[PDB]
Amino acid sequence: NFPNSTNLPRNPSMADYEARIFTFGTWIYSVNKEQLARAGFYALGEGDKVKCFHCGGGLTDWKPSEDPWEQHAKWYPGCKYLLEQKGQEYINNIHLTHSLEECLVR
Ligand SMILES: C[C@@H]1CN(CC(=O)N2CCc3cnc(Cl)cc32)CC[NH2+]1
Ligand SMILES: [Zn+2]
Repeated sequence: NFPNSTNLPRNPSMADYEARIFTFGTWIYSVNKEQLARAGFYALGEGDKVKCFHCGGGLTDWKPSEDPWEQHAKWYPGCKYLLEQKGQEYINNIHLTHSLEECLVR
């Protein structure tokens, strides 16, 4: 499914932080639910799988070192919610650092 790159959220029912919070329930996982919700994510009830309310972008297998905002940027760089909240300069930073993380191991 293609990532939503318009200024209009794919899932408007999940546009409020509070609405997103409710989707998690008791959350055992490596990453903080509040932090996820702040980064636009709501839980699907399929392990730790989350989707952004805006771009629709899905992410799973959250490691303790993985930051919701950085991951959002890494995998869904066209997301307009991300651009609004963080700005393009943060977005470019994250891409630069992840691209440079690759050439440092490769
Ligand atoms: C949090 C981090 C996410 N990472 C990538 C990931 O989960 N991706 C890459 C694109 C994609 C599409 N659809 C789903 Cl469901 C997941 C996903 C894996 C390690 N943990
Ligand atoms: Zn998004």
